[PDB]
Amino acid sequence: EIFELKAELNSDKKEKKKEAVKKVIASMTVGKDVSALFPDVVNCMQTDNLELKKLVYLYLMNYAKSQPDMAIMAVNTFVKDCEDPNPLIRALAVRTMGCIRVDKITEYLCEPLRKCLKDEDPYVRKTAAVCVAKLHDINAQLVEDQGFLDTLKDLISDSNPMVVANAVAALSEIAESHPSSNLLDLNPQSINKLLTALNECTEWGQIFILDCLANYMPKDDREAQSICERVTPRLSHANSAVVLSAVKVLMKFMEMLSKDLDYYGTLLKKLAPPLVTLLSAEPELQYVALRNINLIVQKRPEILKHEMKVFFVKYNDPIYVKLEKLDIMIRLASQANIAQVLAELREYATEVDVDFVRKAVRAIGRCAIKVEQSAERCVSTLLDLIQTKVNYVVQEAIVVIKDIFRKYPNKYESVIATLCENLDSLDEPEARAAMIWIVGEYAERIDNADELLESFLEGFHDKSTQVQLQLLTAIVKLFLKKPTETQELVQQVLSLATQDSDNPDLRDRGYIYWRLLSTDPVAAKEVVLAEKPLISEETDLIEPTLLDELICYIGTLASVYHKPPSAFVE
Amino acid sequence: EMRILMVGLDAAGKTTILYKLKLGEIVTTIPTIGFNVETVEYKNISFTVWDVGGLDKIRPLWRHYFQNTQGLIFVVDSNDRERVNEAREELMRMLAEDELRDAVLLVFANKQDLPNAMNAAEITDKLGLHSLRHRNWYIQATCATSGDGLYEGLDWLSNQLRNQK
Amino acid sequence: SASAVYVLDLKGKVLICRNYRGDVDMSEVEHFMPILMEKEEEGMLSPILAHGGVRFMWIKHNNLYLVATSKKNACVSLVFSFLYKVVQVFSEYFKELEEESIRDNFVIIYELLDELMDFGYPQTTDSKILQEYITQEAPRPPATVTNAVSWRSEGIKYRKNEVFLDVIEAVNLLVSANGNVLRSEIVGSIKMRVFLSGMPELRLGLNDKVLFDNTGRGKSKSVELEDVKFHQCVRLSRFENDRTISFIPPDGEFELMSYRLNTHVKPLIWIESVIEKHSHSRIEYMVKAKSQFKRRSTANNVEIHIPVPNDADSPKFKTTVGSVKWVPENSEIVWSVKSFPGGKEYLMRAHFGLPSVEAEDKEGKPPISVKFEIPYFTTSGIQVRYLKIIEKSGYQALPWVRYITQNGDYQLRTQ
Amino acid sequence: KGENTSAAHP
Amino acid sequence: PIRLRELIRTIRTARTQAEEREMIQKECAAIRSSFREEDNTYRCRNVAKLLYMHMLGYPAHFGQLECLKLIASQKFTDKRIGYLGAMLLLDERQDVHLLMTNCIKNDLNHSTQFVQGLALCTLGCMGSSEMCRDLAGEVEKLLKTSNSYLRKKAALCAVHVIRKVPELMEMFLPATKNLLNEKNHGVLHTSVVLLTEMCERSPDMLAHFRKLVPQLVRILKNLIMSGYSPEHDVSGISDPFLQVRILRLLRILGRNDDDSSEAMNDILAQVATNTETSKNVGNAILYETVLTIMDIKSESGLRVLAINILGRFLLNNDKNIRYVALTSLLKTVQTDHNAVQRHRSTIVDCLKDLDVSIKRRAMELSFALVNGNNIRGMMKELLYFLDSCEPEFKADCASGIFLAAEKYAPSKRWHIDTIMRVLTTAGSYVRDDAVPNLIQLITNSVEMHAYTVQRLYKAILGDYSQQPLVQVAAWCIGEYGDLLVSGQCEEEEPIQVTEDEVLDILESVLISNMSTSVTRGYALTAIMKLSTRFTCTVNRIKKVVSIYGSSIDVELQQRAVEYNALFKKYDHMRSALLERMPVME
Amino acid sequence: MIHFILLFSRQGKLRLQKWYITLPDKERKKITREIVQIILSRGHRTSSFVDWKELKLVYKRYASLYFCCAIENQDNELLTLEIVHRYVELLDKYFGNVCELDIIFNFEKAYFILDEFIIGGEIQETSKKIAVKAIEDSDMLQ
Ligand SMILES: Nc1nc2c(ncn2[C@@H]2O[C@H](COP(=O)(O)OP(=O)(O)OP(=O)(O)O)[C@@H](O)[C@H]2O)c(=O)[nH]1
Ligand SMILES: [Mg+2]
Repeated sequence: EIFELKAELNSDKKEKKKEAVKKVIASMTVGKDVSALFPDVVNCMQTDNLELKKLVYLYLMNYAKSQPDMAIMAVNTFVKDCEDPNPLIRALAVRTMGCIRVDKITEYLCEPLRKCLKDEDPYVRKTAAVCVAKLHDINAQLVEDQGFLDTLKDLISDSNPMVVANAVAALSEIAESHPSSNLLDLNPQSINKLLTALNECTEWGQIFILDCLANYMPKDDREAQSICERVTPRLSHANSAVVLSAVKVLMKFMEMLSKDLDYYGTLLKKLAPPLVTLLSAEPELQYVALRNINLIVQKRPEILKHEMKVFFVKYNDPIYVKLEKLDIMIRLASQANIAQVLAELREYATEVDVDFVRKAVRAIGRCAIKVEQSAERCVSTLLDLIQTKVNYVVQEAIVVIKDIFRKYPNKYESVIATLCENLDSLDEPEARAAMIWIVGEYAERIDNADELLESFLEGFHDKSTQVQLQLLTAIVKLFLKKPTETQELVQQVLSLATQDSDNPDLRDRGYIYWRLLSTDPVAAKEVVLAEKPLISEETDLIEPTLLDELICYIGTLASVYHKPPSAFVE
Repeated sequence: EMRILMVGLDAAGKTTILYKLKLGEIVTTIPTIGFNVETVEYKNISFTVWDVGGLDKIRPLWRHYFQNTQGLIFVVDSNDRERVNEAREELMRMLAEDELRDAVLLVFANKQDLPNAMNAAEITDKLGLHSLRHRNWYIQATCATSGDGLYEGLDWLSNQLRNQK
Repeated sequence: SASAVYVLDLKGKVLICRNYRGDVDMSEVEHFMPILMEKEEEGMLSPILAHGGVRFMWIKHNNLYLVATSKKNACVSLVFSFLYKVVQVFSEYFKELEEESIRDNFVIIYELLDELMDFGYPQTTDSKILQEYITQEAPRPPATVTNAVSWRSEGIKYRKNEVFLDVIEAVNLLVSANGNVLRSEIVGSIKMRVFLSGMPELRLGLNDKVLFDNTGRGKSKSVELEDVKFHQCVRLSRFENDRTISFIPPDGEFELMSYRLNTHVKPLIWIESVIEKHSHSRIEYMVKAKSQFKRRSTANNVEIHIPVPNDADSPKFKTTVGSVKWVPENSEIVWSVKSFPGGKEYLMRAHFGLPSVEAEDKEGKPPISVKFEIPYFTTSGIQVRYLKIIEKSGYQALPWVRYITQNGDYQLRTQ
Repeated sequence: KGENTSAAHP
Repeated sequence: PIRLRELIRTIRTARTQAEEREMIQKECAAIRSSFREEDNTYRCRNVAKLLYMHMLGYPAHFGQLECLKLIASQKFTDKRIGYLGAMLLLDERQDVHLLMTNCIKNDLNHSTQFVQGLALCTLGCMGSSEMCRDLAGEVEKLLKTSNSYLRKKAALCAVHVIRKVPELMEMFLPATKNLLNEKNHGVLHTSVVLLTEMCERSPDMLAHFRKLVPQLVRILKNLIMSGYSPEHDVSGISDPFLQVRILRLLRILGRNDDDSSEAMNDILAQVATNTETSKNVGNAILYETVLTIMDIKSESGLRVLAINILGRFLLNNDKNIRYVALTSLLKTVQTDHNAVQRHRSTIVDCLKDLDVSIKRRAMELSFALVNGNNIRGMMKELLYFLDSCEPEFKADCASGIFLAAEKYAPSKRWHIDTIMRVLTTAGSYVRDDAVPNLIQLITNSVEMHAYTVQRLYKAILGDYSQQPLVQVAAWCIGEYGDLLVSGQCEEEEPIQVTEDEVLDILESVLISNMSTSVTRGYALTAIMKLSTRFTCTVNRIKKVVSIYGSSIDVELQQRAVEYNALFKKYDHMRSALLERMPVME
Repeated sequence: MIHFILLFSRQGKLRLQKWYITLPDKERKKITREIVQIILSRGHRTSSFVDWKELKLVYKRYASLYFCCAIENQDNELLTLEIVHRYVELLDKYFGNVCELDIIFNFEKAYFILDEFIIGGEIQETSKKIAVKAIEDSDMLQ
């Protein structure tokens, strides 16, 4: 079958070899193994057709690795096609030469690339600038040997800022691939040249020349303000990617501004309406935008501490946006916006997405932890959500009201009078044991605390380690609170824990509780009934040493993941 | 699934025992000028039977089944001592083919109701079945109206077809 | 910084593939749809999937997955915005974007993907300038490809010279079930259709509050532009200086400015409704629709959607003005009023049934979304003041404008 | 297509 | 009211499920508004389209009223589609299926055997135990008849009502007597399945049913000596389905009897020779034969031939027969433990098979193959296999090594050596239930804890992400630090036990989030243990307890408070209650 | 005891489900999607046996449409393959050169061949003639 195609290829008519190579790239389109037809479409490459050679370059790109030995038959044709009156075919051959990653080929590919660097047309110059980074990705030290770094710096020193912007993109790539040996930071005069290059180059070039600014730090108050005054109009651009990198460099450079000067507050108040406006983008950018907002409101919480109405989710929003808007509402929940946030989260447990409702109940809990003012309104709202008696809603609300009781155990003693009836056939062990802590911890305003645990002590030996250990602690606490009624209960739970159970920490805490009860049970009023301190909660603010490293990465995969970059790259 | 012939000299009873294998009957059968074909589902191996008659004009016509041919049955007529020589010459004419080498030989000693019929040993002597290189052969005493020896031949043929326990 | 740009079908095989750096192997795209179903069924559906050290940035078309793979720390919004620009350019080229366009027009699309990106770097992503040297019907590349002004090529000439302005309002609204407004913002977007000759320059005049405060005329009617995000063509340094919208226009249809502001004016169409949810019998939608705006504008072709129970049956609609089609395919109704004037109230009474047996799972309560469209009306009151055509030749173009009030996500929450 | 094939091939 | 196949073509003309659900809900609302008109003519195709929606998985819960109405119809096709919808949309937990009782009962009294066939069909497929108690008086009545189309359905419906109500099987004992000469092999197949079920349920029924052993011996001999049948016949056997069922009833009967096991002796000796290992069916016959031999108390001379059969079944290149031979030797583990042990190289050779199931069965077969002699050489290749496993095999293998080592350990030193090697090479793949088992056996050890805990500390210094490893190690340190750190109350000549990194390794487990917080429970328990086991470096772990008093976990906060009160207030009670924990079994 | 009968295509589309154990519809979708994921992700020299969740599962590839059952893990395993092969011959004899579209368009007849061949999980007719004759007689009633 392929011999017929090679016979069409080995003819001399243009329309035959043209349909032949179109059938080749159509087989390659669905992914047929047309690698065997390599060294004969190599011969049918040097054509006067410009539409045909793009297909051939596509084949050579898709099969450079496939034939590492047969690929030597193209270098003369590349150095010929880089000597053409048409700059489209020259830049086409240059961007073909860069993507071909064969180390046997790229030795002879230095000097025509050097010539196309020194071409007149900016199209082939900005192609060859990216091809320098292509070759540095192939062989970095061959680029260092040829001295293409200085020519890359000379295309920084070029006019017509698209060549300059591709040079800055290539330099950011190569200096990223550097060990920062001979770091290519600029004097501020070339940086002001890039500022003159800013209002002229492409909106993609306006991203990469803002990416060089992630590697430079200004030294003065007037220098930083002077460059940021023209960094500032980039926030009013339609593409969110120019705005995001401008936000990145402004977050980088606002640590140089004098806060006592009125330019810093000018930067603050002019930054927040673009950050609110970026939420109206198309939602795959809104995911990274919400992660970067979380990166900013941890860095500067004063920016969006008055814009709560825009972080309300909508019905059309997907899960990866609705779950992150909850986290931003956590990071921005304050004293005055309590009613809208709590009624908003009240309308979030009414959804069919189970994990969204679980995250919403955890958001109400983190609201009750973060502020002490509306902890009571969180308690009332969560009890009214318990009044729904939806199973996973209760399985989250028990743990959440528990963690409210762990931080603030003070004035919540009439709340547990309802919580005794909370669908006692609850199944999930993370909230069964949570309810065991709620009972035994608050076993002085709960009068029927013994007889409810009789259900919890029946199927005792196969629940968990956590649930059995919470029972083992809560019964000792209950019996210390009432020694009369649960006299048999503490003895039978010590008999179930010590003797027959082989759960090792449950055994150890059982023998400890039994030796405490036998040694001095009155001393448990000071030992296990010791005054618990205020529990240091898990504050999820990212380390400012790591956060300033993540100021330097906004718009990256590390910006999304809220990780250092080396934690996930390979 | 496998194919098989029923050839030989005419009036030997091979179509009589063919419809004895197909239906269990001894039907009125003319001396067969054309051919016959039936199929017998025996031991879940469909023995696809292709009778070709034994008239003088149709003996050279045997080659136009001999393309894509797997087995063979050579039904002899025991009672014809004078025509068993020309049946032997017909057999060795059929066995002198480069194409007929996968066809295992199956000799049906037919009309084993008469005392003038030979045994399954004298027919082997008169044919010389022992000098048959590349020929898995087996002689079998068969009778039409009883049906004895037929399913023994089908048993040995089914042993020849499959190569399993 | 993606090493390989991919487009998959809805099953997961390659519609079209385009590698750039070799950092992502070509066989690693086969894991995408299993990872898609693996993360999707656990609620971890994200635009970034991962297979060990290989990432999967993706946006989703109706039939197409624009998979963008990277291995190192790629610049992410770079990648996603380039995916959106590829979608926009291919929609300009192929007005329907399906597998018939991929598997049959494969002559041009590989050339397009080679031109738009090299080494993972977007270089020239405008549609109209790319038309001029990439055709399916080749000369040197234009200098506008290499120009600083890379959105308007010289040599464009028309007989008449017309500039069409489209001021399109979009009222965003999220009214709670109690009946108060949680968020009343307006995202406004001006789209222009410019048919001029040569290299013109346009200065847009608007009734800005900030610009009139710079002038001293901030006591008349004006618009409070809380934020504006412009096109690339607008010289944004001059707008930062003195609120000046200075731009060489692109040729043809383009969106100039996408502004956003907050508006404490009452909503345009108020939807009050009561729902008598009886067990296993029926439901009732005594919905009323009043208009709070002036008695001179008429809302064209509204579609007031009320989400209904999924297994409802025998639909009944005692309406007053406007037709209803019950849409059970989306589980909703469409109460369509073609001519909806201002200051009027039109009642609709719906009545359904309900099966006697309950369902295994719940259904959810989606808010009410209507689809109004009002011409010759801006709720913000924003008005274009002037548009000065600047040309070395010098002529009189025709700046025409119409005012359109539409919706964005006009949501009102249900009981 | 690949659907018009009979299963057992009798 | 479109046809069923029209909706089939409508859904097959959908590409995207986001559009296919729209096409579902269009015709679904059509069916719903059709059911509001109470139409009994198109109700067949409306319920059929609704069942086509349920088959792909679309909401069809509402259309069960009309399924009951199709059962409450009078035409044959309406009842047919109604019983189809009853078997598909209704089950035990549907809560509305109790209304089928009267309708199936009248259709068990329907004149047609096919409508009674459907009333037996739906009741046998999904008849609830409450419906079994309401219909089994009429199930046996259709067993009190003799219609061979109905007896085969009534027998397996009796199997179903035993399956749902096993205390109702006593009324089918007088109904099953001496119908065991029925010539219809389908009725005979259902009767042998019923006898296999009845013999499976109650031993009181065995004595009534081990009497009719020679009757079914004659039946099986008649079926084996049956050379050919036109129907019932795949691969030259007259009804091998009924042959396997009779051999299975022979397998469960006589398994502890001697008279009946020798009453079935000669037919087993025949069918071990009158089978055929060529196609799948005769290998099935012969494997059920060898199962019947190895499960009854047979002659061991039968078992000589049967182990010869299974040695042939190991030799067969069919992966079917390799699975069968592994399942075979997995069945005859305790029965003939000697002759299976000489298949050991083949059992180990089946570990390198390219199938998950064959590796699993050969792994469990090497596990059950362990005796008090093969513990040395086999465990080396078994742990080599665990090192060369896949993450799905690691839990089962990590459990099976422990279970075969807890029985047949030749040396308690080498026992703990194999256990520690598994705890290194498995890590986070062994089940946490085996962790108190390992704890219980190493505290059943009494003479070697130096060699235990020194090697524990030598291994766990490199790793703590192996979670059950440190689940073991924290309790090991907390109980035997005195044997770990030995005679080192102050600073001496440098021995590798250092009593400052001994606490710091547990503290580093504590600070690291690679901790399931019962890691932290075990670790704080070890910290409170080692205040009396160690007098070397104290009042530094009290610092850890006092700074740990505000941790975020609930029980760990309780644990830190209840420790810190003892470490600051009742130091005289700490050493009083820190005796080692006693040994249970 | 056969606990379930499943018939799923190569693409994963469910063509016939059957439950001889009454487990609810969410569990039906969970178990069905799991089994579809397991069998489609296994090679062609893997004995057609899976030990999945206390079940020696019996599946078989006859075409792109895959067939699946699970006998109780105390019984013989090859006879379940013979059951599926006998039911293949039943569909071939009642339908006639049984296509996929014969199973697609006329699925309810395949359900009824299953009903007249197996109730409760066990074989109720071992004849390959009496069962198809009886379903043609019930069709003759119509
Ligand atoms: N008595 C008796 N006659 C037999 C027996 N077998 C064959 N014959 C006779 O042989 C005759 C042969 O009939 P056919 O079956 O047509 O002979 P053939 O071998 O097929 O010869 P063609 O039809 O020409 O191919 C029959 O009519 C019988 O009379 C036998 O076992 N006993
Ligand atoms: Mg004849």
